[PDB]
Amino acid sequence: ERLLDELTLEGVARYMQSERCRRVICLVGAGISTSAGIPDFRSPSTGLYDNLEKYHLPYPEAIFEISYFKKHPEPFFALAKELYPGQFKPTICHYFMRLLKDKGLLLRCYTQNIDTLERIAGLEQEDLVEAHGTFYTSHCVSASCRHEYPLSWMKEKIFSEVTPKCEDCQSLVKPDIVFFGESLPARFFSCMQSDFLKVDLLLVMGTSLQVQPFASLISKAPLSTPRLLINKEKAGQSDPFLGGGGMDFDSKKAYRDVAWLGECDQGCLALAELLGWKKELEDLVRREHASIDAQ
Ligand SMILES: Cc1c(F)cccc1CN1CCC[C@@H](Cc2nc(-c3ccc(NC(=O)c4ccc(Cl)cc4)cc3)no2)C1
Ligand SMILES: [Zn+2]
Repeated sequence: ERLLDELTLEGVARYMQSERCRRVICLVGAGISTSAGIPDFRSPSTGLYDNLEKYHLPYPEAIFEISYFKKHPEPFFALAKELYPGQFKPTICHYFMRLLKDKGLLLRCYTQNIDTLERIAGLEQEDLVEAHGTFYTSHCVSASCRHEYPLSWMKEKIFSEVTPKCEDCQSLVKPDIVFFGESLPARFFSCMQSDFLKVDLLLVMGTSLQVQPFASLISKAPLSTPRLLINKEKAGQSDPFLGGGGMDFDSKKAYRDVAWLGECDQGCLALAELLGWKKELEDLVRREHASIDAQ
């Protein structure tokens, strides 16, 4: 009747080491980076849209709006300096998906985060769908130029409080995050159309599944595909206030969805431990953290 022998983390681990679990898709959000020191810029405890009074924005979201940025880029870049992370050290959760890659299990990681930590942890561009873009690369905004700049160039401009301009054409250079007024990357839709024909397990980590169209990804899985949520709070259930592919963890009809409630790092650690990967994961994290700490 069902691919999981029980609706628990133990059931997921046994399935993961069975011949049927070949291809894993990860869907990740801000909750996998809060333990790296990166705030969830959508939680209120952060208060992003505060102290923006001096910029005289026609509305708070203008600082992330493409049309405003191209006319007045100085507020966005002042904010980017104010909130620039002190370090880019990926979490146990990020290195868990590097292990998935190493073991040939990672089909794709779809991320809502812009903080580059998936790449630092060793996921390659082919492994990634950065649904909201990334700060890792930046581009000249002129359509006839589009010169690409790395984060180290963009960092120097941001901290020196020099508005970044293209060396070839002197247009603005923008970090590759999807501003309001921009479309999600086409790669998001083309990869979704192919990847979800092939997926054996959906690993949903550190996302409340409230932002669309990212949240709708869970409904693209085949009906048999198990879905494991590792998150501080249960998420993804159908919303009774809207009257369908949502998460069913707890009903007598539940058959494939599992919720592990806690910190993402601790959940990934628990899953790795069940899989026999705990020493591999600790060795990788300790080595990569030491290398980053020594930069
Ligand atoms: C962290 C970091 C980092 F890693 C590396 C360097 C610096 C920073 C600091 N960092 C620099 C960016 C601004 C701020 C974090 C932040 N970015 C946002 C944000 C960005 C994009 C969107 N776009 C959408 O949601 C969207 C758009 C179009 C469509 Cl169709 C659908 C959705 C919304 C909010 N909010 O806060 C501080
Ligand atoms: Zn240019």
